[PDB]
Order: sequence, then structure tokens, then C-alpha cells
Amino acid sequence: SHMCDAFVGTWKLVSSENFDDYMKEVGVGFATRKVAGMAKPNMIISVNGDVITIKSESTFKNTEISFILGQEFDEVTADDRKVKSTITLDGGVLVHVQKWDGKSTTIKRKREDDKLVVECVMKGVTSTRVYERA
Ligand SMILES: Oc1c(Cl)cc(C(O)(C(F)(F)F)C(F)(F)F)cc1Cl
Repeated sequence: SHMCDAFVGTWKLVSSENFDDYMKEVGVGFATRKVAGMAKPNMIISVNGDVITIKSESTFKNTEISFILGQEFDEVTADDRKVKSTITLDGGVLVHVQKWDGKSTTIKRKREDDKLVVECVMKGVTSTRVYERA
């Protein structure tokens, strides 16, 4: 048993709050915000050795990242930002920082009861997205 066991699996979005405002703060344009805000993604998390894979799949976009904790990688986001990403575990929370154009946003994933809670923060704007097991 190990580092991310309680995150592994297939998760489905069940609620969102403040996501349009988060996307605005990040710089996402109108049409992408509308279509992305409608999305109901599945988040699929797996681990093989030290490599964690996170897939996000919806009618809007299918994306996938694989990474080792603490080890930076280049990522193209679903909104076509080219970012430098680092994901770490901080007291049981997966913390994903994305850097681009002198900006930064942080996405935190936490297990809470039977949910996986995702908090997306850009400056003073936070969005909370709740996922349940599929
Ligand atoms: O699945 C998704 C993933 Cl991985 C990422 C996004 C975004 O890139 C966000 F919010 F992260 F900035 C954006 F901009 F399109 F909204 C949205 C969905 Cl729905």
C-alpha cells in the first residue's frame, strides 16, 4: 500500500462552485468557459511505481498527465495554456502548481469522506469541484 492509494480510481463530477470565475481569473475566453463549464468530467487516477497518471475526460476535452511527485513537467492544459507543472503531496493533499507567463494557479485534490474534493485557486478566486466514485 502506498502514496496515493485513496486517490486511485474513477471519479465523476457531482458539483461545482465558482468555476466560471476561476476560469475568468485564469484568462480563459468566453466560448471555452461556456463549453468547459458545461462539462461533467470523469477523473481517472492510477499509479504504477513512482509514476502517477491523471486523466480528465468529458465531452469538452480528454486530457492526460503522467508525473513523478516533485518533478516538474511541461503540460498543455485543456484551454491550451503551455504551463510548467509540479505536483507534490503535502500532508495527504495532492498539490498541482502551474506556472506560465509570470502567473501561477494551484489545484489541490483531497479525499474527504467518500468524495474527492478539487480546489482550484487563482489569486483570490477559489472554485470547489466535488467528485464521487463512478
Ligand atoms: O477537464 C478539464 C480540465 Cl483537465 C481543465 C479545464 C481548464 O483547463 C481549467 F479549468 F483547468 F483551467 C479550462 F480552462 F478549460 F477550464 C477544464 C476542464 Cl473541464
